[PDB]
Amino acid sequence: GPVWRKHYITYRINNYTPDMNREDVDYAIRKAFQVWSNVTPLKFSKINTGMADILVVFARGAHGDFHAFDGKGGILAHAFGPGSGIGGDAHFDEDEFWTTHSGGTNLFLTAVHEIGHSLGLGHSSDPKAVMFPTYKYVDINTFRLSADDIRGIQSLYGD
Ligand SMILES: CCOc1ccc(-c2ccc(C(=O)C[C@H](CCN3C(=O)c4ccccc4C3=O)C(=O)O)cc2)cc1
Ligand SMILES: [Ca+2]
Ligand SMILES: [Ca+2]
Ligand SMILES: [Ca+2]
Ligand SMILES: [Zn+2]
Ligand SMILES: [Zn+2]
Repeated sequence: GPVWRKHYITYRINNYTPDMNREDVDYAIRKAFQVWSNVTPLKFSKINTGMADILVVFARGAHGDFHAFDGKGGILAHAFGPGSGIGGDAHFDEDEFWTTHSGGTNLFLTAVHEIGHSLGLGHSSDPKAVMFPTYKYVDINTFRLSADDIRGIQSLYGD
């Protein structure tokens, strides 16, 4: 339902999981945003200080937003749809072991999914869609949004 009422969107990574190298975390997030900017008019800018539309945070259990994480497994992360304050923010359960590839929960793939929510997309029934409600691992270098994912994000932002 909610949508960002602009095309220039900013994000900021509040903290970094010790699971990965700082650079790998920044890259995974940057790449996830580009997945969406590539098929819409949306342009994402990363800020290292100041307010951002989308705040990326790694945390375990209760972290202040009333939706406490649940330990290893189960919910891996969560995000809030477009809106002020908490709206748009993407949180990742530190109790998961974040990885660049298959050695655990893939940050890149998870981020693409969560940012979809940050942009206003809900869950699809299409098993091929990244917005499908259940996590799935695939070779990150050959990852591609499904036609359903594209249709959904373009009906919201065009292009
Ligand atoms: C080719 C790769 O395909 C993939 C497809 C799906 C996923 C994937 C990644 C993470 C998760 C989760 O951690 C579960 C998490 C649950 C909470 N959660 C939300 O934040 C949310 C926002 C908007 C609508 C519904 C929900 C919702 O149920 C949630 O649904 O965000 C679930 C699925 C990862 C990769
Ligand atoms: Ca969890
Ligand atoms: Ca926000
Ligand atoms: Ca961790
Ligand atoms: Zn949270
Ligand atoms: Zn989801």
